Amino acid sequence: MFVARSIAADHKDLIHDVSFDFHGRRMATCSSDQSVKVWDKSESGDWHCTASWKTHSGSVWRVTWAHPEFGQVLASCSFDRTAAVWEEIVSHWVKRTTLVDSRTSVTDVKFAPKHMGLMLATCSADGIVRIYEAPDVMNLSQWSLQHEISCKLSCSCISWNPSSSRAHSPMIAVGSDDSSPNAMAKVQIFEYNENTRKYAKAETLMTVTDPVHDIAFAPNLGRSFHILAIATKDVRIFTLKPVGPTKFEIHIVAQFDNHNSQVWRVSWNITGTVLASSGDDGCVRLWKANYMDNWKCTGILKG
Amino acid sequence: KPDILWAPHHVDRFVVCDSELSLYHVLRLSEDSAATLLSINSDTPYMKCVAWYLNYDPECLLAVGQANGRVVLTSLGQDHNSKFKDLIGKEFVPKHARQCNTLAWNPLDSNWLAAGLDKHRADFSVLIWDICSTKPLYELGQNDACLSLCWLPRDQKLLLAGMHRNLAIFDLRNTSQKMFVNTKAVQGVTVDPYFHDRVASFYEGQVAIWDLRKFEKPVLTLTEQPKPLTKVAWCPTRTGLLATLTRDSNIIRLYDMQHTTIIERSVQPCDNYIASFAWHPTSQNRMIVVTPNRTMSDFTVFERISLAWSPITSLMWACGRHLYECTEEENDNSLEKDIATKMRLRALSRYGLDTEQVWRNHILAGNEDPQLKSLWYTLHFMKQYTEDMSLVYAGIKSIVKSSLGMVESSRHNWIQNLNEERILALQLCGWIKKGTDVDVGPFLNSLVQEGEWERAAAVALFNLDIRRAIQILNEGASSELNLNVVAMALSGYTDEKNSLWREMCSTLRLQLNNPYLCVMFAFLTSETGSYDGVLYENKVAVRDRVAFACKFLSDTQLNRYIEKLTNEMKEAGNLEGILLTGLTKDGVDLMESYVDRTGDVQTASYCMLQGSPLDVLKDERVQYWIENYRNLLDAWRFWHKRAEFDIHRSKLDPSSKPLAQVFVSCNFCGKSISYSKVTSCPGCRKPLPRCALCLINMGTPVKKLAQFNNWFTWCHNCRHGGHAGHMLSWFRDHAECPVSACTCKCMQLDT
Ligand SMILES: [Zn+2]
Ligand SMILES: [Zn+2]
Ligand SMILES: [Zn+2]
Ligand SMILES: [Zn+2]
Repeated sequence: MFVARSIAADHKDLIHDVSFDFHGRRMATCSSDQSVKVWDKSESGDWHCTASWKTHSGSVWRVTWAHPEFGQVLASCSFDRTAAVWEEIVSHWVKRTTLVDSRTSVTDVKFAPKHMGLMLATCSADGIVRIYEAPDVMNLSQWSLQHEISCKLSCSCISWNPSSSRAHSPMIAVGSDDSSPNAMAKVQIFEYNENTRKYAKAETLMTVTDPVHDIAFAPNLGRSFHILAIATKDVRIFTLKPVGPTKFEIHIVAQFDNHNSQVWRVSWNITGTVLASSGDDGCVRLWKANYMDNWKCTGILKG
Repeated sequence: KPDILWAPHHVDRFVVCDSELSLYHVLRLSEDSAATLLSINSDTPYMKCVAWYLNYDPECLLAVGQANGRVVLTSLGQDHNSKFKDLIGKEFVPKHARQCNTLAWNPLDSNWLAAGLDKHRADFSVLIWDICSTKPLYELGQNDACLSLCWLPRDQKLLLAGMHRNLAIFDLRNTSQKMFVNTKAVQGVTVDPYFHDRVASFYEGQVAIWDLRKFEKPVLTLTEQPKPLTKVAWCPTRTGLLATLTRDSNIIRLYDMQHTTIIERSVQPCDNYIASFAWHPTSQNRMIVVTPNRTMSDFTVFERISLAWSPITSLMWACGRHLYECTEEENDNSLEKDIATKMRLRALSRYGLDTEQVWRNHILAGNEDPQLKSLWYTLHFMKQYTEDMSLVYAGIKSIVKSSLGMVESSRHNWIQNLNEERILALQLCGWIKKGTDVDVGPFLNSLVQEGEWERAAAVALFNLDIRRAIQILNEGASSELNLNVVAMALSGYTDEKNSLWREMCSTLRLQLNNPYLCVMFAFLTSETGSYDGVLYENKVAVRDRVAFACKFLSDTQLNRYIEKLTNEMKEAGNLEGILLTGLTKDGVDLMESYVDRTGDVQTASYCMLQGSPLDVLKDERVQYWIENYRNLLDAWRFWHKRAEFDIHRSKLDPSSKPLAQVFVSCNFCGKSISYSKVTSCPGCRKPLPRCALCLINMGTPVKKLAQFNNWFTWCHNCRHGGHAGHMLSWFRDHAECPVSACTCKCMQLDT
């Protein structure tokens, strides 16, 4: 049902990460020479360039956007133990802050859902997950550190819980990529406690006992549960149902093997019904649900 | 160990060493790739180590060492114009009986290739022998066995060798001057073209990496593998890639040395074991491998892929240096589009915003979904009885719950005599027209004209009209067949005892395909009192079964059936149940199950707003759906549609308050000037602020009476105001605040 096309965009190096904005008119890409580019669309449909600048000391893994009610804000995380925040002044992006609390390489950075303010969580390779806030939305040079979480493993990916209902407390999930020859669980979920004002472990997926390269949540849209997606040697989909931290009834609904390799990335769409996956065979596959609530492949695209 | 060597100056011609020398030029390598052989030479017995000539001339010329020790440069191509055939087939006998281990032509010189023999006692191993166009020109390496040797890619006077248990480096100027550093790996010594000062070596299941500048200890140590390594090399096309292969393995091990953590990866070329592999000198990210079944496939080592979605439901991904997009893009006119596209198109068609005739939304929806016709027809029927006439939106199960008085009938003497509580039910079902009408004639006459006869047959029979249905099932039963034959049996009926007709009529029923005649036969083959066959059938619309129940069951039997059906409807999520649940608490569970099933918030938002009571609109689950729909409309940049929805939602539901914004306050009171000169403050009667262009006080009365050109307008950064028309005219040709000694570009702060 899907058809592929090439996009006219000149790059000189290899791309590490791609990201979009809320409306889908800008994008940011980071390359091998430590450069970030911001691409703008047009009425005709072509893409043009607007900025280009070298950022960090070491290699740059990630770049992410922010909600437009806060301005034009970008966040990047790199190998030299820092994460940075960029803002647009009109057009030359400037630096605002540099988070240096880490002692090893930062692997992932993510902005928080809107209704909690302007918040940002990073994660490192020593087993620490940290959370920052900005109490003034018109002063992005002043940030604060609020929580620390010790995971006793090597973090490799994080994801927030998009749900904004009044009955869901804030949630976060952390994966691990350690290859230690043992049988420890490699995905745990942390939940906020409104009474003690701390974060506490709530569940631990004990069936995932293999290396994990990516996790992702899916938008609520008013459902009764949560949908989670994992990226290990196979693609799996879990569900959590609500029933001291709350209790869940974790099920499983999907376990696919059609890559014969290690899948690297998983990403959902705005409604939360279609899934994308990228494996080490150079193909991108899309999955959907069916009438019988059974997940079946939809399309196969070769890069 | 058969290995593959790519031709020095051919991009499609590949050489794969086997029992007999073989060259192939581009064996279906891939779906659209084929390999063709050129020539085969078999003069070399017991080959151990091989090499190819560096110079383009001669072409397809390779130098190979046998097991007895013979090195006779051999050509394979169609050569009839040899520049010098003095070496054609010519050997060069070494002074000792042994087998050559490895030989490499020097990078700088075309005709120089040094080879290292086995572990001799007191006779050399690695010597420089000139190919010209009798004895070696330089031999060294006493008390050592040349497991491997290599040439310096940049230096014209340097080389390195692998002794039995140590690594040594040799130079052209001097022979005995060397730097010896012991190591556990002495096999697979090579130089990466990008990084000259890097070295590698392999030790059984372990692999080591070294740097030439500080070659004292390994820079990195890789994980030990189960099977022993077979060949180590470097990628020629992409920088910072090194690979290792094993024995009886189908997926290779690839590792990148671009860290300064070394990213590990594996590629599976096929489903069979690969004997060896090689990297084509010019082809980008291409590997040529062979299998012992005389079948070859050129694999590739892809780069990682990144992903990103957009609200328009288009997916964009990056592969290396390029960007690709994908979407449905009107691929076809088939069914099963994702719900996001459906809702966007429905939003462009003004779906659910028809108030005069409710049932048109199901043709505005798009394709034919049987649930969205039942729901909208039910909501259409629920409004006439309300306009013509609060108890209606509670549902069937509430109107029937108060039923009192009835009589179970056991005779069949072939509607106004029954309770009004079951008359409103039948009105909602749509069997009869609204009012005191006594005949189902209109419904039957409307069903027949639409082509559907059998359903009309069942309805006409259910209210005791066998002979008045005989026509309905055999008159319109010739054009477009069977039906006469199907209804021949019909005339055998009507309440006998155990007999030949009733005995088998209830047994062969399942042979007939269509449902409605199955239920129609189900009726008359049942013990008077029980109707399980007619009341539990999933291929008959809830409408007809509910009507049948409301016409035939008893007061204390109806209420259990309604409860069971409603529980099934709620747990299922079928939208046809609104006729039973109604717009009450239970309707919220039904809608919630529907949303969990399909994720459609548009129908929920436009349905729950249709005259629901103020108790259910306050449930904190409808508001979540409405807000999610509004946010979806915002994302697609559909801003006038959102305001249109907001107007129609504030008209109906008055619980929610509109947006909260700023207001203007008087300078002398502090109170608001919102809602007796029009110009003065309503509180203190003191002048309001004056316009910066016409210098006349602002104000508005509180044909048109307050037009747009006289509204307040102010910058939110410097707080200087004026009339709307005046400021609109000023900010066309200038860009600065009209007030003197100000600096704002009061219009550029947004655009
Ligand atoms: Zn006043
Ligand atoms: Zn201003
Ligand atoms: Zn001003
Ligand atoms: Zn004015």
